[PDB]
This record gives sequence, structure tokens and C-alpha cells, in this order.
Amino acid sequence: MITVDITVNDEGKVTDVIMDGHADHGEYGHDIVCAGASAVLFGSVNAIIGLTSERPDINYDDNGGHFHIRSVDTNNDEAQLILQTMLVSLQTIEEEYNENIRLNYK
Amino acid sequence: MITVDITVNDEGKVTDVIMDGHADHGEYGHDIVCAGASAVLFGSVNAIIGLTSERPDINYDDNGGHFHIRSVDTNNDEAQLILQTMLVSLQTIEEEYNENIRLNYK
Amino acid sequence: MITVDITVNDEGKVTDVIMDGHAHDIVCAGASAVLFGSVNAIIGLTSERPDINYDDNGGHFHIRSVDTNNDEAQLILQTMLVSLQTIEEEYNENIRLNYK
Amino acid sequence: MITVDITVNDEGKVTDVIMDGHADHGEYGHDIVCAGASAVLFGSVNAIIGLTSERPDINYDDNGGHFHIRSVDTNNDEAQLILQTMLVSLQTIEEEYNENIRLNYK
Amino acid sequence: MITVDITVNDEGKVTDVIMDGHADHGEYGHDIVCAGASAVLFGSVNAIIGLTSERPDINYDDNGGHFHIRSVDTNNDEAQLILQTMLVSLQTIEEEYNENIRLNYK
Amino acid sequence: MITVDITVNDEGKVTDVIMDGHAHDIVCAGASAVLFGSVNAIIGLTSERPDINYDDNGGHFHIRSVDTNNDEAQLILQTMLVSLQTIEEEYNENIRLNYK
Amino acid sequence: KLNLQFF
Amino acid sequence: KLNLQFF
Amino acid sequence: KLNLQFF
Amino acid sequence: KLNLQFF
Amino acid sequence: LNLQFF
Amino acid sequence: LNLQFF
Ligand SMILES: [Ca+2]
Ligand SMILES: [Ca+2]
Ligand SMILES: [Ca+2]
Ligand SMILES: [Ca+2]
Ligand SMILES: [Ca+2]
Ligand SMILES: [Ca+2]
Ligand SMILES: [Ca+2]
Ligand SMILES: [Ca+2]
Ligand SMILES: [Ca+2]
Ligand SMILES: [Ca+2]
Ligand SMILES: [Ca+2]
Ligand SMILES: [Ca+2]
Ligand SMILES: [Ca+2]
Ligand SMILES: [Ca+2]
Ligand SMILES: [Ca+2]
Ligand SMILES: [Ca+2]
Repeated sequence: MITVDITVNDEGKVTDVIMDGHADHGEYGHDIVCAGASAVLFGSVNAIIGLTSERPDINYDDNGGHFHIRSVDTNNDEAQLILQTMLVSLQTIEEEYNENIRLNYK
Repeated sequence: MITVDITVNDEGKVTDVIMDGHADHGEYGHDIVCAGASAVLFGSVNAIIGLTSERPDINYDDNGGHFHIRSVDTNNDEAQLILQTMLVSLQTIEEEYNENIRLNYK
Repeated sequence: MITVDITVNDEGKVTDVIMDGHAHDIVCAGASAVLFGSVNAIIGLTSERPDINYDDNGGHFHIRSVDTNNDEAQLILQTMLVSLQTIEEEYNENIRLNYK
Repeated sequence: MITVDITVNDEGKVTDVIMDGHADHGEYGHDIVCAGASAVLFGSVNAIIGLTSERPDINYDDNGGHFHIRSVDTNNDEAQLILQTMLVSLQTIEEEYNENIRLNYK
Repeated sequence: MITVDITVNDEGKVTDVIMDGHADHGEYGHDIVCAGASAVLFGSVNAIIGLTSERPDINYDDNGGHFHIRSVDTNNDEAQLILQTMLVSLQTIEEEYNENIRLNYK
Repeated sequence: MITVDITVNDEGKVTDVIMDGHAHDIVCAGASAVLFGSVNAIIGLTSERPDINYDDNGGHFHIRSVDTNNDEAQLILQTMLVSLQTIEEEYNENIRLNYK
Repeated sequence: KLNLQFF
Repeated sequence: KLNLQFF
Repeated sequence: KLNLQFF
Repeated sequence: KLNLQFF
Repeated sequence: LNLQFF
Repeated sequence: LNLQFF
């Protein structure tokens, strides 16, 4: 199971997204919930960096199914709407692949 | 600032400790809040592995001030008392070095 | 007032539902049928065997989940709470829902 | 920025709404977002009083930029419908003036 | 394991205590931890009733292993002192019989 | 009853304190002196300038933090709340403390 | 199993 | 009664 | 009244 | 600044 | 990108 | 161990 731990602060901004684990849907190279979540996360981070002024603090485990995104400018509307979009997307996977990914808020 | 994000579940077990950032007390090679927290965290993990049956799920960023500990057997009393001890220790640093490390529960 | 205390854990599972208090009472019948039927449903339709305790005299029923990763038992708890919530919406004074 | 902090209990009733700050969109006498939120606020309170039997506990700062509504009878459906109406109205403003008004829940 | 789930409000008053489960330390008739918790529970309730004016709302399962106390008058100092006494007494058991009784807050 | 609504953010900072309602009333004097003195202390002893709003008529005062990473202003908010908590402990019926 | 005036 | 530049 | 093997 | 019967 | 990271 | 990791 991929775990998606999301932190929303008192002002409704996403401060933290941690995604950890493997989907375990297929085996490595052909897992589809994995690819789904991988594309959404890497693309959204690419989008934040390529399309906003925001430079989030990023940590991931070289090769281990741990990625941690932490917002610097929580008042950047664009970076925020990008994170909301990312989560709407991972949520959309969760709706049909409940047992492979779980999103937990705060 | 080092951030220590701690998750305690409904049964009073620590499921998650994430430690992220640099103390920023000194510069690299002579930071003392850093050394303090580094020794406590690495030693406590060593202690969990060397002294208990528990094998936590561990992710850290090769060289980046991100370490994430996640419990597997939340019912292992020894691993738990070790995590409580670790946090008592990092808490003990926080008491005197408030501006370099912050511990936040749940 | 019937009080409905619901515990959700860190992974979004319902671990505990406690119903306590009293509402020819139709809010009572409503909540009774939803409670008893849902429990019946969990045991007759899923793998899960919840730990159940209740007072002989009424006004008190307690469900604890054993297998919190049983999706079906969970979906049925969510539907139970949707249903009690549905009654609460028109009989605000006679049920309280409370999350812990 | 106007902050709207809304308390909802676990049954979805609105117990408290606090509006604080100034819109900052124009200067005093010509700020749209201010007028928008002001009309919705004052009218909704007027509506609760004039159309329901609920008498909320109301406090505000003469000098402006601060208003507090607290519900007494949470079981008054009409007063609550009026509060959700007000909420969706300031919501409506927020959608187009993100930067000038923020709604914050619980 | 006996579970003790204790609700405290934000002023530190105990509104609800639920005790559930069986100790599992011995077999029925000879389980210490059970006797320990039973004596403390039943006596504390007796004490609240016989020594204070608080009449808590009480429910239990005849067949055993389930008891629920809910406070009516949270402003009764005596009933609350008695609840913290009971709490520290089952606490006292937990310290030596970790595996047989667990106290869980809020 | 005086209600004291306290907001603590994710980093353990107090962002908001709202005091509202009414307790020759000595619980009132107690809470009034603690409130007004603490605000005086924050402004006279720290860098922080909190955003302050209150009703002319009484029973309503609202402090919002600007610099939530001012340790001193925070320590003084914590001490204010320790003090109101100290009164609450003996006058349970006349103050309510509430965390959000 | 059911009693309709249990609550 | 109503101030339109209150906020 | 009191059961000592209740729990 | 202070009024001792404000609350 | 690594499409099999999760 | 890396004593300067944080
Ligand atoms: Ca980082
Ligand atoms: Ca991991
Ligand atoms: Ca929980
Ligand atoms: Ca089935
Ligand atoms: Ca049980
Ligand atoms: Ca209700
Ligand atoms: Ca609640
Ligand atoms: Ca009407
Ligand atoms: Ca008021
Ligand atoms: Ca007495
Ligand atoms: Ca009862
Ligand atoms: Ca908060
Ligand atoms: Ca100073
Ligand atoms: Ca203000
Ligand atoms: Ca009180
Ligand atoms: Ca609260």
C-alpha cells in the first residue's frame, strides 16, 4: 500500500505531503497504481517548479518509496492549487484502487 | 531548525517520527544541536534493531536532513519504550535549544 | 437525546461506535433499526466479527472493530453513520453525533 | 485580508463565525470586497434576528474590522440555514477575490 | 487486555470512562489484574454515589467485560477528584501489567 | 460564564485567544487583570505587536498573533493561559477554556 | 437481535 | 446600523 | 453489586 | 488600558 | 522521473 | 552514523 499523509494548516494550505510505500498492485516494472501515483506526484512537482515561484523543500529516498514535499511559501496560490490538483488526482486513484493507496488528512 | 514530527495513534503508540531540516546552530561539522539530535536518533534506531524484534520501516535522504521512522509492530513494548526514550531525549535538547529543534505531536 | 460517539483512527477507520441515551418514539425506531441492521449486515455479509457490548435495559450499545482493514465492514459502518446522520438532520434535538 | 473563521461542531452546525481584518482591495470608501462582505454579514445577522427566534450573541469593534457571531440555539434550523447561506455568499466572494478574503474552518 | 478509554474535555475534566475487555492474565476466578481493575472501578463508582451529589449515567453489560461511566455534573469537584483517583489507580496497575490493561486518552 | 477560545497552530504556537462573556465580581477582576497585563507585557517586553480587537461594552476581547515565531510573546501567551487556567481550576463554573 | 425501542 | 466599509 | 472477576 | 470588571 | 517509484 | 546529519 502507498500511504499519502497530507498536512493542511489552520489557513487551509497544504504544508506537507508524504507518500510512502509501494502500491503492491503488480511487481516492479508493471505496477499500475504505482505508475499512476508516480506520474501524478513527479508531474505536479515539476509543475510547481516550472510554473510557480515556489521552491518546496523536497526529500526522497534515492530508491525506496518515500517522497516528502514541504511547502516554503504557503501563500503561493499557484503552488497551492497545484498541490490541490495533485491530491484530487491521487484521490481519484484511491476511489477505484482503495487497497493500493490511502490518503489521510492532517 | 530541525523539525520533529511525531505521530501517536489512538492506543498511545508512536507510529511515526519524521525529523527534517538542519539545526543551523553552527555550520556543518561543528553544529552541536545537530550532533545532539543525530546521536539520539541514530542510537535509538540502533537500539531498536539491536535490542528488539522490531524492524521499523526506515527512509532517509542519503545526504539531506530527512529521516523517517515508521513502526511496524506497534505492540512491541520495547521498541515503544525506546521511541519514548528518544523523544524524551530530543525533548531534553528542545528545552534548552528551542530555536534549533521543535517537536510537534500528532 | 441519543448520543452517538464515533472513533476514527489515524488511517480513517471507524474503531468504535457507542450509542447511548434515549431519543411510540420514531427517532428511536429509526436509530434502532439502522443500528441493529448494520450489525446484522456486518456479520452476515463480511468476514468481520465485531466485539459487541450492550446493556440489557436499553440506551446503550457499543461496537468495537476487530479487523479495521476490512473494507466491507468499514463501508457498512460508514453507511450506518450516514443513516444516523440522515435522521439527525431532521431531528437535531434528539440525536447528537460526536467524533473522537 | 479579511479572515473568516468558522466553527462547525461535529453535526455540521455553525456555532461561531468571526470576521476580522480589512479587505485591503481598495482604500476606505471604495473597497469592493469589503462592501461585498459587509453587506452579506450585516444582512445575514439582520435576517437571523428578523426572520427567526434565535438571538445570537454578537460582539464587534466599533472601529471596524472585527465582528463575532456566536450561536445560542444550534437547533434553530432557520438560523443555521441563514448561516450556511452567508457562508456560501462570502465563499462566492472568496472564489474571485482569493487574496482579499479567506474562509477558515474549525 | 482490558481497554480503558477516558475522555477529558479541554479543561481536564473527565466526561467519560469506558472499560472494556477482559484482562486475560488468569482464567476466570483467578485473574489478578481483573480483580485489581474491578475493585478500583466498582469502588470509585460507589464512592462517587455515596460521597458526592453527582449521579453519573452508568451502563454495563451483565455478562461482564464492559462498563461505561458518563459524567453529568462536570463541575462537581469531588466526583472529578474521585475519577482522577480511579484513573491513577488503574494507571498504577498498568505500570506493572502493561500487557493486560491499557489506558487511552481522548 | 467567560469563554476562552484558544487556537494553537501546527507548530504549537498560539495564534488566537478570544475571551467572551461575563463571569464586585472577583473571577472577572482575576481574568481581566491577567488579560490586560499579559497584553501590556507582550507589547512592553517583546518585539511583537498583536492585532487586538475588543468591544467597547465589555465581555469581548480578541488577540491575534502576527509574529508566531516570537518566543517571548509565545511564553507570555502560555503564561496568560496558565493563569486563566489557574482561576478556572477553582471557579470551574465561571470560566470555560476551549482549544481549537 | 432487534428491539425497535432500544434507543 | 450597516456600515458598508466595515471590513 | 461488585463482581471481582468482571474485567 | 485596564478595566477590572471587563469580564 | 521514475515511473515505478511507488 | 553520521553525526552531522541534522
Ligand atoms: Ca527537508
Ligand atoms: Ca517507508
Ligand atoms: Ca483518532
Ligand atoms: Ca460478501
Ligand atoms: Ca467489548
Ligand atoms: Ca443534534
Ligand atoms: Ca468531537
Ligand atoms: Ca421564519
Ligand atoms: Ca458575547
Ligand atoms: Ca463529601
Ligand atoms: Ca446511559
Ligand atoms: Ca490548529
Ligand atoms: Ca525583552
Ligand atoms: Ca483584528
Ligand atoms: Ca469550567
Ligand atoms: Ca475543543
